[PDB]
Amino acid sequence: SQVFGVARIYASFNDTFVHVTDLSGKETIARVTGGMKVKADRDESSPYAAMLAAQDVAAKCKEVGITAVHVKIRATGGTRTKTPGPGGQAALRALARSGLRIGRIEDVTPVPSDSTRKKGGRRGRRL
Amino acid sequence: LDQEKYDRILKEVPTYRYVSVSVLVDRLKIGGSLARIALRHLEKEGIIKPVSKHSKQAIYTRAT
Amino acid sequence: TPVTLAKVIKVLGRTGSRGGVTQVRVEFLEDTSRTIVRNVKGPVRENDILVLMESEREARRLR
Amino acid sequence: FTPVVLATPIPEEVQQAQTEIKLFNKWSFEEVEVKDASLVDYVQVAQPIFVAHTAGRYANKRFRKAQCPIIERLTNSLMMNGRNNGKKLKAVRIIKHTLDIINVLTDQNPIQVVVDAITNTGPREDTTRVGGGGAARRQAVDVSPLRRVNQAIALLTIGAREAAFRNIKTIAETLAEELINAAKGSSTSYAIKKKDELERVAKSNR
RNA sequence: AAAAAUGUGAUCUUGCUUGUAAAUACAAUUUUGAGAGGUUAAUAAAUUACAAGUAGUGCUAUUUUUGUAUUUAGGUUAGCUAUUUAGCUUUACGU
Repeated sequence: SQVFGVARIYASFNDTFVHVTDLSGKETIARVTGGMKVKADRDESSPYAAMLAAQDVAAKCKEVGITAVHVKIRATGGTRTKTPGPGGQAALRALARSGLRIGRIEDVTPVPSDSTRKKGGRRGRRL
Repeated sequence: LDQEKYDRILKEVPTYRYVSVSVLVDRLKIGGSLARIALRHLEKEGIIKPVSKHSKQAIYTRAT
Repeated sequence: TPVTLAKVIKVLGRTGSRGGVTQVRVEFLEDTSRTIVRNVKGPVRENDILVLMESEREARRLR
Repeated sequence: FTPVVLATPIPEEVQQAQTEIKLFNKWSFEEVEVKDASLVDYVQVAQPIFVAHTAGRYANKRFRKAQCPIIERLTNSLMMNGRNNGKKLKAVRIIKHTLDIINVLTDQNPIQVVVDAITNTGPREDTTRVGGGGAARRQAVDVSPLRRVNQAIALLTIGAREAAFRNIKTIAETLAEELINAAKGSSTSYAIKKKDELERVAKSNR
């Protein structure tokens, strides 16, 4: 006896997203970016913005009757890092703190099979 | 010093339990110089019964 | 306001830059065999009954 | 009950008072105890001072600060504000006052309400300066209870001091105006308006 | 507002659509140092208050015995923080 919205988190760097949808996700619901819960504008990726941010995800999920939740983590990804930033950790523990249930966890970080030539230039990024 | 400062004093300072001179400038407000006087006066069976020492503190109190 | 009074067993190793922190096990006096490993701030010994309203954060070793 | 009849009448008032009995024969330290578990062990109730002074070899041994009579780690603090600095006999001619202005105002066992301004006045959930960087967090950690009471006396002395300070009130009437309202603590005092203000800077950082 | 009691197509008093008569005082430090050309654009709050359209209810409603009066009064926001049952500022919004 429960329903399941899908998470749809992500934290590079300098920002992070708690972003609920349906389990299909052609529709969406309460999306929360970092800067939003911090106007320093400095630390937009903070172990905290995420923290008070996730709690928006169970305010506007424990609003439109999302009991419970399955949960996705994405890096940048791409070319980039594939080393999850702060975010995703603090979220993954604040989301458990907000009554929410949890189910099926897994990365999605977009991996390439090579090719797109990475930025910087040969001799590199450098201070 | 006029005559609703001593009879506000004596009808208020028999069963009035904790007293001093910081007690008559915060409750009866003006004076202190005078006050250690219309307290101590007498000491008629109906003013203050003390556990007061020297000069430097005069910590007085209840006849009963 | 729930207070859980936890007894210190094993004083462990010194920490912090300035030595302001010991580490600390603790045996929960009032649920013995639980034996969590928090931190504290003091000049400690074994047997300093220790006071926590935060049951539990279990803590990790701070420069 | 037997007056010694020695020329030198060395009292029959301070002979029936302290023969029948031990302890400072104004306050009886005699069915007065401590009500918390933590600050037993680290706050002497009393080895007998029959006055409120021991040489005092309390800091060599890293602990005995403990063994130290509460009343005489108090007179101990006051010891300041710098100008007095040194004066213990002004600081016992002041706390030998304090214990009469608690007994007189409440009607208590005042040497107990002296002890209940200890455990209540202690900051438990306290911070520390993690170093940490240019800015970091005061990892929030509950002092031993050792330290606690170091603060529980330390606090109380920095707010009943400004109260004589351009003040009609002679620390004897602000100290007992702090401990009665600091045990009921209240917040008309200064500990339970910093103690709480350190809990309350920690509960976040944490 | 405590008492009666004359009544007014039998009697009293809970707001809803309008549009206007008016209070936030200012002075003094401080703004470039005397002396005003632009408290520029912005602007008003809903407050006492009264009448249309009356879900109310027939809309205004008196004489005369009380106590100096007896009636009831006193308290209310906004911002930081990992001290989140707590710490920190305190009616800001270019000053």
